[PDB]
Amino acid sequence: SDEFDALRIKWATLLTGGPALDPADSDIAARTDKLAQDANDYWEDMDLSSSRTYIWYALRGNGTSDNVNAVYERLRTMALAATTVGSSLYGNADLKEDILDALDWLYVNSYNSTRSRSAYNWWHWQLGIPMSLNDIAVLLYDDISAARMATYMDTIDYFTPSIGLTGANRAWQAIVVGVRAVIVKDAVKLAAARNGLSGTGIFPYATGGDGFYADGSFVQHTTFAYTGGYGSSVLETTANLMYLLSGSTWSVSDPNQSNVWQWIYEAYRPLLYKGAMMDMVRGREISRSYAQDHAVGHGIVASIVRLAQFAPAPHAAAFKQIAKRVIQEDTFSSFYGDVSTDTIRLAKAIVDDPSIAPAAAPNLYKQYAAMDRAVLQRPGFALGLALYSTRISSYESINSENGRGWYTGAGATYLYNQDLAQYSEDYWPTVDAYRIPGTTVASGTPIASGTGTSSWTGGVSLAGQYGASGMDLSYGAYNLSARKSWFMFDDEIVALGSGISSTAGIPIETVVDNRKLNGAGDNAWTANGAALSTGLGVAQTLTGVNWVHLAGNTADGSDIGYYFPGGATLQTKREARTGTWKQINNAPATPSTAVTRNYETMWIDHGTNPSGASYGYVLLPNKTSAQVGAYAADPAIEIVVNTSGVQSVKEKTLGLVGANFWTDTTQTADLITSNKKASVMTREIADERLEASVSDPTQANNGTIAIELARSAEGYSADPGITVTQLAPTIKFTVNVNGAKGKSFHASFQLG
Repeated sequence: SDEFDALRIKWATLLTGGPALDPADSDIAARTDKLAQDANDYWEDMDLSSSRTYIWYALRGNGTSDNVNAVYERLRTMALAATTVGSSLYGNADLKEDILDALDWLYVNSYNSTRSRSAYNWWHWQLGIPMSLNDIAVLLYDDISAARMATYMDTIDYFTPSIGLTGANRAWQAIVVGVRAVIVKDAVKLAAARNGLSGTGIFPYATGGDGFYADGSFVQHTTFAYTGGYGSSVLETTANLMYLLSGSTWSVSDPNQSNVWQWIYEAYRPLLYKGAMMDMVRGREISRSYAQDHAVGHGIVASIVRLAQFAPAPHAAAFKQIAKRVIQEDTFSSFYGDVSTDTIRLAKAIVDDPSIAPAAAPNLYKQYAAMDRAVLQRPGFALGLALYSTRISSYESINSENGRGWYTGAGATYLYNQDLAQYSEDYWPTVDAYRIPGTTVASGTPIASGTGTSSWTGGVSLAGQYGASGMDLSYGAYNLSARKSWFMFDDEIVALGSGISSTAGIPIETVVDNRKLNGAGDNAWTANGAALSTGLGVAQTLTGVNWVHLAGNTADGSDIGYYFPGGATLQTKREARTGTWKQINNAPATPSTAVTRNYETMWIDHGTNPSGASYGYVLLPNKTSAQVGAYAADPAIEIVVNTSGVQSVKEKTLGLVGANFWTDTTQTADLITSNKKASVMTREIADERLEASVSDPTQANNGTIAIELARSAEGYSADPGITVTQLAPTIKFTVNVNGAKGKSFHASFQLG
């Protein structure tokens, strides 16, 4: 036995759970049960005749990369069923041989070096297939002759001999070259796989393009927020590869590997809510039925569990605590139900260890300036905000996926509460894609996939506790512009809209919300203290509305209140919507089954061709009908301004004042004066201190932002980049935002 052999066995256990798998474990047993079932099902449908022209009639098409890739995945599952302790097919020599015969047939008639490396779809030929093939080779290594292995490994080397791509693609390349290097025992290729992780979009922080950013963002495909899609893939692969190499001659030594720990704390943690990975960072993947938010979240936790196996202190311990929290938090879907057999073994060990306490839940406001995203995490809820700009695209739709993703990143608000299933259970193929919560659009009209012409997108963070975001709207597909802002407080999210103008000749609307209701669609709801009808198929306008309360799908923790300063007229409808995943993901393997879900949808009609139209509402998570009325009796927020020049909100109780300045002209909002485009938030503690945070959301000001605060200070301290020129009678300072990339600068002033 050599070191390569030890690595192959290490990878093998990562795929099978190892020889120590406990058949007595309820979840493990079920996993090995399905595995054998799915294996027998496929094995049962195989054409074993030597005169065969396909392995599975359903997947015939030696040239259709999609079908071929699916054939190898099936063979991988069958190989797993024949090598996982506890499986009723474990050690089945007849199965093992039928798998190897299929591989030889695929080699001769489909996957070999006679094909173009860049033939559609390149991803299948260079990555997808090789990843499945390497696993089969490791699992059935001992039953593979030198002649057979050559045809398998030579082919993979032809398609992917090296690593030179970015992010997930680069990591995928690394794992392909790496596992093969272990199989054929090539120290040079294995060294190269390890080095691949030090490249673009992986360990080193990116300041542009694909990769992880210092502020926690992750981008893939140049301009798309992807922490939860391609981001999940890069984490999974990076984690698996690092674990494999750890402690060996090729163990990762690059010092930047410590960045991986930060990805967990800053890139993934803030975007997870009780097991769900927010859809706003999953790109076109929201259109995949097998990857709804909780299933993706489980995958993220699986990687964290993987890292906990080799990461150094105190990260390994923190990782275990995070995983334990999320596993206990997710009462929607069992974590063990959709992760590898080995993950189950490793996870249970963490959950069953009493010395490991679940980590605390995140509580903060975070601005992901690099990917036009923002998030608020609090006890009982989380709010995700998705924007786009000249830097980040509206939405991605390629390979026939996410066809209706139009407004998923156009000032879209996502509220997470005790109704963990809100965005799962076929939300995406049924929700009205033209009415994404929080957005302003031309009724029933789509927009194009691409970056916008406006740079003002982003926001400010006040010591990571509170914050405000804004997006300068101006669609390219049709005429519509507006200033949209969001102010995040403790349990109030205020949305303001101004300067809403259009010459499109299409009715303009702003979606207050659009929530999936219970199976009967009879969720109780109230307006101004009066109960509203709960029947499905009913449309109704609510005029002079001061507030609305909508009971959630859970007895407690999922109610939502809506307050309208100055009153409003709401257009609403409660209906059952049918659809299929095939409609938003035209892939043949996509389930065509029809599904029906119920929704309560509310929006404000701005009319056709508005000019300077506006809106203002307050989202009130987890308040009962009585509490919403109470709030309306003495609202805690006050709109300071809502013009096209400045939008500001004040929260008296907390002493908070947020203000988004849209032009490069001197303007004032309450105590705040700014000479340029900026996002600002101050917190005042009567006669004690005045805190202030400022950012240049445009990421294009190469000079400064001149701020003045209407208070007299005694002293101060400030982040470098801020220069104070006056404390009394008023506060004056400039913020050097040159190359700041949307970050927030903080200062604290001592008051007299």
